Amino acid sequence: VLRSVNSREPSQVIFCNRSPRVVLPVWLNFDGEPQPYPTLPPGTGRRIHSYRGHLWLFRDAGTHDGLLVNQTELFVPSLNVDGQPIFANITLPVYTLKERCLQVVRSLVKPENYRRLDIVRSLYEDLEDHPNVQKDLERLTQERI
Amino acid sequence: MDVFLMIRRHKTTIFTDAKESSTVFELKRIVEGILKRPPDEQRLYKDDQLLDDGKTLGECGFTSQTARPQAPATVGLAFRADDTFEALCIEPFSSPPELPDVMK
Amino acid sequence: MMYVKLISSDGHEFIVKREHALTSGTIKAMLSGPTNEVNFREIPSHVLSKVCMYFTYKVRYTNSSTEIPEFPIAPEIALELLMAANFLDC
Ligand SMILES: COCCOc1cc(Cl)ccc1[C@H](C)NC(=O)[C@@H]1C[C@@H](O)CN1C(=O)[C@@H](c1cc(C)no1)C(C)C
Repeated sequence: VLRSVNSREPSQVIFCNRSPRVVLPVWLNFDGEPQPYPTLPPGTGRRIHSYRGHLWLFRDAGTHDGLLVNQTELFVPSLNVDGQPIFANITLPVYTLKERCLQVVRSLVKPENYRRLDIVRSLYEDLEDHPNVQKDLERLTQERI
Repeated sequence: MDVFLMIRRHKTTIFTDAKESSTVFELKRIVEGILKRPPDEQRLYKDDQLLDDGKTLGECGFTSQTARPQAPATVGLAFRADDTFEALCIEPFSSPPELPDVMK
Repeated sequence: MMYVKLISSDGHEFIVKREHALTSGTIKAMLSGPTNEVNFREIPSHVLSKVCMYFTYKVRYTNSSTEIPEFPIAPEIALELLMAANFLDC
């Protein structure tokens, strides 16, 4: 259900990374399979050639933490007016304090050692349930209908 | 520009924001609304330095660069008990424990 | 603004806007019931001060086009801040 439309209509795009993260752009191919593209360093831009009706999402390259693009989850290139490229502004969301703490603990503790931390067992399961594009595509398909 | 502050006395910490262009006196009116002590019974400090009523928070060094929502700048507060002002006293927060081995 | 007082396990009093404290569904329940003070027997001042900075950060940056900076957490407090965030549902 979440897949690029095969328009073959070129759409020029600027990926603008306004986050402090290394960004992984992900293209949803015509089968709905996520295809990773080369990463963007923090505060950098990249001109890319895409197509009308193509679906993109953006993650932290290292952790797969979710990022926003134009303040939403999915970016669809549209018609270029007067040859002007479409801006994809990639930003940190406001993470919950809990999700932000899980990010910092995952950054400090090898996953073999989660079980050694002095916390309730439900929090081990929250650490172990890493952000993952495949999980989010499952969530997003149910929210679509 | 909004500046984001912690106004601190003893074991009291107020989180509030104010304009860079607003005055030390106007910040004492904020503190009055909350702690019910008039401006003339208040001294405000940046670190150990007494701030002048008529100065802007910007002129006292509270700027958007230094006084951020997620890292607010500290204003010291001292009260006049009757005749004279207590010394500026700010109780430190508790100490975190040692990093566990597995986080080193 | 209505303010509320949040008191840490070591007796530090944090006075924050009520609207900011209501970021926590747990705090909303403790203030409304089924008072303008809440005591946290389990949250020390080095953790509760950070929770209040999070409230300020969240209200400032929610629904904002202005580029959002990272909420910083020191390694030393991450574990206790995680347990507080989990209880407070924020
Ligand atoms: C290849 O060698 C140069 C480096 O290729 C890169 C590198 C970066 Cl970082 C970005 C874009 C590109 C290239 C030019 N474009 C892309 O891959 C664009 C971005 C998406 O819309 C999918 N896509 C496609 O071409 C598809 C396509 C073709 C047609 C027709 N309809 O769909 C795919 C079949 C690959």
